[PDB]
Amino acid sequence: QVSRSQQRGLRRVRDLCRVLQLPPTFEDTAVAYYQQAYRHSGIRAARLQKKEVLVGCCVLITCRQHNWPLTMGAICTLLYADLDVFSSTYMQIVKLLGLDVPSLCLAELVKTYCSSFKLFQASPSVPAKYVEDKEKMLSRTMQLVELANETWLVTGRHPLPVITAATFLAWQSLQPADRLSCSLARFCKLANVDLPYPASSRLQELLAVLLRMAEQLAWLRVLRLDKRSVVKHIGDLLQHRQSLVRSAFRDLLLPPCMLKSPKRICPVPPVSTVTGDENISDSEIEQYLRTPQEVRDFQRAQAARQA
Amino acid sequence: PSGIVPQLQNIVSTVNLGCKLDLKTIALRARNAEYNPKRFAAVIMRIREPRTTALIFSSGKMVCTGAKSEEQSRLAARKYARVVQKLGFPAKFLDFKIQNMVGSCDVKFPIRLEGLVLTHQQFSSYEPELFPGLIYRMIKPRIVLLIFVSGKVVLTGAKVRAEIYEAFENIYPILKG
DNA sequence: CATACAGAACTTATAAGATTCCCAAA
DNA sequence: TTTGGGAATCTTATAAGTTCTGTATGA
Ligand SMILES: [Mg+2]
Ligand SMILES: [Mg+2]
Repeated sequence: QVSRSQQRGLRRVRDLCRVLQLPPTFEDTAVAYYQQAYRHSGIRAARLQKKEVLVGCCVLITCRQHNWPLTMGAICTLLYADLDVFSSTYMQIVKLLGLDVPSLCLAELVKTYCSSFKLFQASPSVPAKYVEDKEKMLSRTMQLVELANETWLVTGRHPLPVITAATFLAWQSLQPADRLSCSLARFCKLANVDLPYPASSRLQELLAVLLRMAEQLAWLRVLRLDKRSVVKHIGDLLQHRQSLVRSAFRDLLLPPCMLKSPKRICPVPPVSTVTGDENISDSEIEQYLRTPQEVRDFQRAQAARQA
Repeated sequence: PSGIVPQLQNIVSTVNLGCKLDLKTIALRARNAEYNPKRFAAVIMRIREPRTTALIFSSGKMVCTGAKSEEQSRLAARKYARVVQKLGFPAKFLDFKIQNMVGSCDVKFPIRLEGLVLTHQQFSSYEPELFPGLIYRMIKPRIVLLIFVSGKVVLTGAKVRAEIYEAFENIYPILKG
């Protein structure tokens, strides 16, 4: 009695779970969500592309409930799906099934993403001086991501570029004498990970926050540190991050989109005297009409447009 | 009250001109008409005052966008009707109706969107992987609000100006507290 | 070959209508 | 097959912030 397009959908759900190497209990939850989804007319009668992304949606909802750090972009890459089609289908099905879906777990994403960075062993592309301890890396990156969240750098942004910037800063700060000459682009390349476009901005924001924190400590404030010289004091700054963040807010610390120069415009006044019932003169309308000469010049121009 | 009045940014209205229209004739004989029937079925028309855009269909139905007040929207829709009349069509002004109203303002303090999505979960949708704003679906009045970390708020879906004011007054203590 | 700036996609509401697409009962 | 019921495509406006193009200017 179960439809064919439904059977194909349920099979696709199980295959995606298996490919993603998800714990065994997730497959059953995701299958149940697709079945619950198919009971609604708008889903049953869904088109070719929405039917395909629906599989991914049900797997992502299941992952989000278990704090499995699967991003929307990563699921769309796997499925060769359009992010926007996935985006509208996800929002629709959550609303439809009346679910409260937990947000992406950042701590879980740091552990997973950071572990994929190929920096824990020396190779032709990774010199021995650039090799870092996995646990030291994860621990420092997690502290910098928590600092980014606390200092308004995470809210409204893509989460992965924050972790890229924080990983780089964690790595550099663990051996600063030899790693400050290496750029964010070179770091991603040796770690064999793609460079997200916003990672550069997140990096500069994170270095700016670490400088504001450095100003709360007398012995660091007298050093007149810059974005380059602050890197070797990151270990110290993270050790007292709770105290220094409390101190920095006490003395201005706002989301980066707020710290912008005010815009100068002359149409700010909203005063209008329009009633909607005023006379419409003939002269006011005639300016929107072509003259017989304009009509004739235009007609001639369109009479030669073909052959 | 907050002491903050949301500013109207856009008004969408509709009107029936009560007669069938030849869009090729309008596109040819008007200066302010854009018509690409392979891209979109309607004539796109623009008037300078009130600065607006209209979508004129062969059925005689019209959509008027861009006005900053309901009065400006009515005045503009009436001017488009008059342009159609002078082009030779027996145009009327039937069933003028405001379809949508967009308001905007600033609470001038930052918003922890990650906290608001937890406390007001049943109304909130916040997915930073997709869009920077929290989508707040207020039930009374039936208004969608887009809430940004900056404290800037977009209010939309209103049929009357009072629903924009009512929704912002309801949201302000939620954002303040 | 640096970076800098413009423009547009994403999100929300909303109407218009031809046309496609996908499922349902008859 | 025929009809019906939806949802989507194209387009218009507008605020908001982020992401990511495509282009252009001083070396
Ligand atoms: Mg419509
Ligand atoms: Mg904008």
